Amino acid sequence: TMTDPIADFLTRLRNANSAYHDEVSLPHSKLKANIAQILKNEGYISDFRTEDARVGKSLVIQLKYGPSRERSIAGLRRVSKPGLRVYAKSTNLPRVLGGLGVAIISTSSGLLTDRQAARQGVGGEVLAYVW
Amino acid sequence: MQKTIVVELEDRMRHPLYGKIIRTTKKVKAHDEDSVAGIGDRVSLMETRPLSATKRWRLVEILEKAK
Amino acid sequence: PTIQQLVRKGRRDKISKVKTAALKGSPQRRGVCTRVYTTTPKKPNSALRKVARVKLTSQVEVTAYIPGEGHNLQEHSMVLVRGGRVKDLPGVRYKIIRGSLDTQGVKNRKQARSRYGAKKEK
Amino acid sequence: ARYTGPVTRKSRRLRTDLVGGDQAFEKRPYPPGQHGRARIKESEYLLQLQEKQKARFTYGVMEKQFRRYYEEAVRQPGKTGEELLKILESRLDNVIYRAGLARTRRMARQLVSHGHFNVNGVHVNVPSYRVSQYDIVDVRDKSLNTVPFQIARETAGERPIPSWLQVVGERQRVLIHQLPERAQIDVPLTEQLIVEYYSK
Amino acid sequence: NYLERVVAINRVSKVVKGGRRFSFTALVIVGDGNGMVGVGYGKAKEVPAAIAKGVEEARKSFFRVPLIGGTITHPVQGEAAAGVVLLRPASPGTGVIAGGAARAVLECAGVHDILAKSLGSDNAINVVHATVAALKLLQRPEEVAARRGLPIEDVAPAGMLKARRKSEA
RNA sequence: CAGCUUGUUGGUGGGGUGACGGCCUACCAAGGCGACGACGGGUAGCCGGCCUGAGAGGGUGUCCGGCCACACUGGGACUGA
RNA sequence: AGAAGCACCGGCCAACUACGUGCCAGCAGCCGCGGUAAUACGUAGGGUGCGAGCGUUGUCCGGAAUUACUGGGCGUAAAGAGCUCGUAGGUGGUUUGUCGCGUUGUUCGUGAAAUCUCACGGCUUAACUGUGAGCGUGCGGGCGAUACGGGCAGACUAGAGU
RNA sequence: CUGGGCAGUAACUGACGCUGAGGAGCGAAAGCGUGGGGAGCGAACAGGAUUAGAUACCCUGGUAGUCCACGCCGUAAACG
RNA sequence: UCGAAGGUGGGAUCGGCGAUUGGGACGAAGUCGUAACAAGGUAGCCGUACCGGAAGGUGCGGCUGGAUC
Ligand SMILES: [Mg+2]
Ligand SMILES: [Mg+2]
Ligand SMILES: [Mg+2]
Ligand SMILES: [Mg+2]
Ligand SMILES: [Mg+2]
Ligand SMILES: [Mg+2]
Ligand SMILES: [Mg+2]
Ligand SMILES: [Mg+2]
Ligand SMILES: [Mg+2]
Ligand SMILES: [Mg+2]
Ligand SMILES: [Mg+2]
Ligand SMILES: [Mg+2]
Ligand SMILES: [Mg+2]
Ligand SMILES: [Mg+2]
Ligand SMILES: [Mg+2]
Ligand SMILES: [Mg+2]
Ligand SMILES: [Mg+2]
Ligand SMILES: [Mg+2]
Ligand SMILES: [Mg+2]
Ligand SMILES: [Mg+2]
Ligand SMILES: [Mg+2]
Ligand SMILES: [Mg+2]
Ligand SMILES: [Mg+2]
Ligand SMILES: [Mg+2]
Ligand SMILES: [Mg+2]
Ligand SMILES: [Mg+2]
Ligand SMILES: [Mg+2]
Ligand SMILES: [Mg+2]
Ligand SMILES: [Mg+2]
Ligand SMILES: [Mg+2]
Ligand SMILES: [Mg+2]
Ligand SMILES: [Mg+2]
Ligand SMILES: [Mg+2]
Ligand SMILES: [Mg+2]
Ligand SMILES: [Mg+2]
Ligand SMILES: [Mg+2]
Ligand SMILES: [Mg+2]
Ligand SMILES: [Mg+2]
Ligand SMILES: [Mg+2]
Ligand SMILES: [Mg+2]
Ligand SMILES: [Mg+2]
Ligand SMILES: [Mg+2]
Ligand SMILES: [Mg+2]
Ligand SMILES: [Mg+2]
Ligand SMILES: [Mg+2]
Ligand SMILES: [Mg+2]
Ligand SMILES: [Mg+2]
Ligand SMILES: [Mg+2]
Ligand SMILES: [Mg+2]
Ligand SMILES: [Mg+2]
Ligand SMILES: [Mg+2]
Ligand SMILES: [Mg+2]
Repeated sequence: TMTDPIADFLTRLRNANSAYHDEVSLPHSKLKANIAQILKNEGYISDFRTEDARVGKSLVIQLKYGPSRERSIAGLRRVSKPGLRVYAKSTNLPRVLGGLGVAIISTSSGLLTDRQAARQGVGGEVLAYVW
Repeated sequence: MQKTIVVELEDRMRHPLYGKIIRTTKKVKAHDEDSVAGIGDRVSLMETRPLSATKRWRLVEILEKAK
Repeated sequence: PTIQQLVRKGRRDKISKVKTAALKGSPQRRGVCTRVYTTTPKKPNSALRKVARVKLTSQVEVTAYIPGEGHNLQEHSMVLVRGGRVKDLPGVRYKIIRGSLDTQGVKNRKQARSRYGAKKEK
Repeated sequence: ARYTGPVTRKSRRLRTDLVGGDQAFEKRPYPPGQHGRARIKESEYLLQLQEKQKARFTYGVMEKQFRRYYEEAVRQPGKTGEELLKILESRLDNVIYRAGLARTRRMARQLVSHGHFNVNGVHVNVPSYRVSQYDIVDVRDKSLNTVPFQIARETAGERPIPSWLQVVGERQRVLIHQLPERAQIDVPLTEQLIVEYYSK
Repeated sequence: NYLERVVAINRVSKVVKGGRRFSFTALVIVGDGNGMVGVGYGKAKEVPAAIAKGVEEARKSFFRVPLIGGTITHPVQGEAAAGVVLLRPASPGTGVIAGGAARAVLECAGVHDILAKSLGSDNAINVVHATVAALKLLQRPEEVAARRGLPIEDVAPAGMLKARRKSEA
């Protein structure tokens, strides 16, 4: 059934980035709304908000496109799967497109990027490479 | 086993090659000075001198017994 | 294929075949060389090839090819057998070292002379 | 072992004059042999093999010794073609050539090999000595008043002395300032194709 | 003064009533030597009449390859028909390391420092198309900042910021 | 190779040992291991290392250095720290 | 002045002509070469690669992303069990609190010497050798972090069942 | 006599879910066991024609079997 | 008491040899057919049954990786 809700989150963003939709909508959780903040601070999406659905809450994400039809998100890739968990120390944090990408590292100090978890010296779980 | 209790430990550990957390179990024989332990029984142990051929542990205390 | 399958039934590479048996770990191996005779090749490439049924000291019986022109092997000559397999002969996987125990070298060689076994000039 | 053969023959195959000035070259600038004037097939392995052959017979270095120079050129920081020509240049017979104490490369090899040179007052007779920084290259006190050494006295002007070494006066002794980087190295050869040869 | 390298020439055929009618194809790579490269196939009856068509097609399909001063910006991997070419950047000392098909596209585009490896089919036509599909995936660090709305100092790493200013000074 | 184990798994009282201990002995309880491969068959001294490889891995255990085992084959004590 | 050889020269793979030979003699790692003009067999000349060595065979790793964790596949190429039910196992929606086993930070003990990479030093250079630092992917003890996985005690109705 | 499915109401339980090595059940047709039944069709069979031959195609006949009851077999291009 | 080697006994397991015999692969330019590829001259294959020098033939069910309107 519905396992791995974060890989569904990346999939719903890929399948509407690849179809030039202006916005997505998806069921809400507190881990999705913290990943969506890291996608906003790095400039891969524009502003997201939280609506109110029938049951629970709901997350609605505006996507960003260039002056022409240029994608702002060149890919997405879930890295730590629920069948194979991937953890990384602070001296071998993953390097995504040589530095032009972002890996969403899950540290004890919250969700951080590669650069934010390198100069704070903390490691953790590697959720996804956005780039 | 007449003053001897049998404890099923558990241990989780990375696979050396594939990186998946693997759950494996053991069975150890521990020592009771008084045979009060049913089937269930979250126990706590501490390893000792060799008490028999295969006994190496002792029952320290019992928490949240067989319900 | 679903990582838990590789934990249960892991990978295993294919079985390598022993590509040259009957020497059993030796780079050369001598024999007794019975039945010096002559065999024909396959459907193209017709000639008369010079072979021998050498009985190596591994207590096995293999068929060795005699390179070069001219040889002096009759029935009980001590030959020294190395590897290498002749393509147009179907079941021959061994060769006689020329310039060995009882194989003289090929006479009148002046090119390449180290294969086929030959002193320079006297 | 040394080559000890014809020197123009390996300047014609590589299509490049290796020694300094030659009249046997430029009368026949094509490779030797009975099939000398034929159209050669410009492979990629041929451009990488012959470029390594430009570096061996310019310096007189055999293959198992030139390969060990590559094994530490790729292992030092910086580049690989830079530091390969750096450690080839610091050979002591190449120091005698650039300092103007010999005519060609094959006599700068003998004057080191026959024991006509000290370094720190230490009698060397190996051509593959690698001079470090601040090394003096002095001539033996016995080997003055000698014919190949007095011919290097008045002829100290026709070839340029590089900037990484310095020659001084009546004592013909060579002072090594630093190891040369790129610019003061004479270029008959490009350097990136030797690195690409060993990658095969 | 362009660079051009013919990669492969094969004699294709066509069976008719009488017999066989032969022809020649010749895959040609034409590059600027600095940043541009094009690929044109070309085919004709005569072998120099087919290289002459390969150059005139390759000069009509130029595309800019984003360099940084000797190597590519980030590792890519492109998919041809069934060819797979992995590109990986390099330190400025090591030359081009590629097979014979992918070396032609990279030396003509002007790359000096590259690590290439073909993973899929061994066909010389599709390895070239996979390398072109890999070079389209490359994108500039000043173009990844306009795509994200950030400055360049926090979308590029610290290494390849000062690797650009050592080229033009 | 799919059922192996009866001093086998545990307890008490003695004996033994440099020392804990079915290590041994008498009685009492009926257990212990196993599909996460018990019992069996084939092979092998183990490691720091060595060779290859972009790395991950793959093959190997030769000099040197650590440890183990054996001294014509099989068993046994004695002397002594 | 006392001191040079060995293989190769059709493609892979650097390096070609002449004569003898006529499916013969023979070559060869592959696929192929030789049937009266052979750059592939034998010789001579020439050439290339190395050089006190050069080649052949045996053995292992690479190339082989042809056991694939890094890094593959399964409509027709090799490959979806005839189909379902279910045991062990693997996996798990939203949310509050907590323990700190996994994870992660830091520090002490240990990871012998030699070999290995770096930097200097000593044998005329180099191999070799000494010293200093890394390495030793780990494991044990103490003290921090709680985002995520998991354990414990609850809550919720969207999945599932009635 | 009896199994499943779908839609609506949102009354109820509150993660009870999915898959599932071994295993177990079901499983076209042919076949096999005991006993029934047997119109038509029809392997084996026989005769005729065709043909160099015709152990086949085509034709007239025709036994098992096809059908029923209770068991076994457990295979199919069991396929989208 | 325990106890190595030795002696007797019935089994377990892995290999050699064997008159004779079953198939498999490859050889040459052998003998008898023509089953498949075209509607391959009766559309082909799959499971099963019986039969026949040999391919194969026919029954029952199935597939299109064949047709037909
Ligand atoms: Mg006791
Ligand atoms: Mg030497
Ligand atoms: Mg086109
Ligand atoms: Mg593909
Ligand atoms: Mg392939
Ligand atoms: Mg191939
Ligand atoms: Mg007893
Ligand atoms: Mg006692
Ligand atoms: Mg006792
Ligand atoms: Mg042994
Ligand atoms: Mg590899
Ligand atoms: Mg040893
Ligand atoms: Mg020994
Ligand atoms: Mg002895
Ligand atoms: Mg004593
Ligand atoms: Mg060539
Ligand atoms: Mg001729
Ligand atoms: Mg020849
Ligand atoms: Mg070999
Ligand atoms: Mg591999
Ligand atoms: Mg191999
Ligand atoms: Mg495959
Ligand atoms: Mg699938
Ligand atoms: Mg098929
Ligand atoms: Mg298939
Ligand atoms: Mg199916
Ligand atoms: Mg099953
Ligand atoms: Mg669970
Ligand atoms: Mg969860
Ligand atoms: Mg050490
Ligand atoms: Mg020194
Ligand atoms: Mg050392
Ligand atoms: Mg610690
Ligand atoms: Mg309720
Ligand atoms: Mg199920
Ligand atoms: Mg039936
Ligand atoms: Mg019957
Ligand atoms: Mg019946
Ligand atoms: Mg009946
Ligand atoms: Mg009849
Ligand atoms: Mg009939
Ligand atoms: Mg009924
Ligand atoms: Mg049944
Ligand atoms: Mg089947
Ligand atoms: Mg069906
Ligand atoms: Mg027999
Ligand atoms: Mg038929
Ligand atoms: Mg037919
Ligand atoms: Mg017919
Ligand atoms: Mg037919
Ligand atoms: Mg019939
Ligand atoms: Mg039918």
